[PDB]
Amino acid sequence: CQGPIEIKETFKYINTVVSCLVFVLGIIGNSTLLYIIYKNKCMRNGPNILIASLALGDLLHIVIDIPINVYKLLAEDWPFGAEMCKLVPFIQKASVGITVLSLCALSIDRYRAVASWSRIKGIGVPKWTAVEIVLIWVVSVVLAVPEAIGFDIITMDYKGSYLRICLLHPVQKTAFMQFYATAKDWWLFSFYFCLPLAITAFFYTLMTCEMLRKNIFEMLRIDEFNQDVDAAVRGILRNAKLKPVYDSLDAVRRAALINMVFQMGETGVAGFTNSLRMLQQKRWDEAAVNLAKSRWYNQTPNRAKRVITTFRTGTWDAYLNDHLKQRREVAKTVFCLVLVFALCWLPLHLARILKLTLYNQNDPNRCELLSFLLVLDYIGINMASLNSCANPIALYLVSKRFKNAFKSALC
Ligand SMILES: COc1ccccc1Oc1c(NS(=O)(=O)c2ccc(C(C)(C)C)cc2)nc(-c2ncccn2)nc1OCCO
Repeated sequence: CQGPIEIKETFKYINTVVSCLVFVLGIIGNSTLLYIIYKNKCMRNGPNILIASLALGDLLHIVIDIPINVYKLLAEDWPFGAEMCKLVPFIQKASVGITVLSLCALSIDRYRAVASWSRIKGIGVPKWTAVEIVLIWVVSVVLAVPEAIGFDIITMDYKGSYLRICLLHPVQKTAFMQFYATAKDWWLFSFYFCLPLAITAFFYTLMTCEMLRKNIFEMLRIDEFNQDVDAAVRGILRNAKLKPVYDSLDAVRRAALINMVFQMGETGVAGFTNSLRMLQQKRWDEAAVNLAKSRWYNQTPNRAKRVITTFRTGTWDAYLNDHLKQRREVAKTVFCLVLVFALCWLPLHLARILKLTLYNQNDPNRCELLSFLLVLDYIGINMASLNSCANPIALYLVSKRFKNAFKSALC
């Protein structure tokens, strides 16, 4: 049909608006972030230098994506020359590669060592951050060479005036590129989206599950033996009155229950049948006022208030220390950065795998199908561009340390 033409022409209004917003917000946000990391000495040494690298991949994504490619939506003929069309997707593919790979090395270095007092997990090597930044950019350049080598320009003579263009050549010289030509939509999706997100989520989960276990060791060392904490869990499951309420509680409340078990034993905790039933029914304020009425509070008021506060609040506010602040800070920064990425490259990566799997020219239901696919793909482009500019903002909102470091540059 001739319907989706109006969609493309109308969307030209959206892309020019987004790209210009993305450009201004992108250059300012990453520059601020970049100046912040190098002004601070602890972050210059700390693994947050990887975030300074990510700010470079984002900032470089901005200055290749917005200037060159937005120029090609306005100008119908490709006007930069032959070398440039090998260079631009090279630059853009390597740039995205930097952003994903900076995320991965960040979470791996965070799991290797949570903070300065931590012990590196395996194969400690001095000044790893410098070594890791070098490896990230090289691999990002490598993954983008297939774009650069195969990108030549083709001349077409259109229905109106003639116009030359540039895309990835279908006719290719090496069997290397002939393979890459067809399987690029997967390569772009199976790598840039899957491997970075699979690797980063895996270490983030390993790290957060380790943080929790150490916070339990931390809270028990505060109120008063790693095998003792696991034997308590093993013994809680064996006790019949504690297993059901235990399985219902979340890891935070399970810890306070574990804390209660370390004082009185299983037999002693099993007596709060009124309070245990209230915890199962999620009536937190009730049991908190009800646990205050216990003799347990009178024997040790200070410690009980914290355990009661932990049951009431569900967060370690009563157990806040140096570690628990740091563990929460790192985990929130890593989590927020991956979530920003995933939500911005899913719409685009999902556009591609949906177009390759089920698309055929024979049917006439295309113009309802095609209209749906081109629209969602154009948004995915604006999503991916938004990621390049929404990373520096994301750190301010969910990182107390970054929100203050920006405020230090403010004043
Ligand atoms: C990270 O790599 C990608 C993985 C999956 C999808 C896209 C990817 O990178 C891309 C991507 N890769 S691509 O399809 O192979 C490509 C590269 C280069 C060109 C030019 C303009 C001819 C030089 C066309 C198409 N193309 C575009 C995109 N932009 C404008 C319009 C048409 N296409 N946006 C992406 O995302 C970033 C958004 O600013």
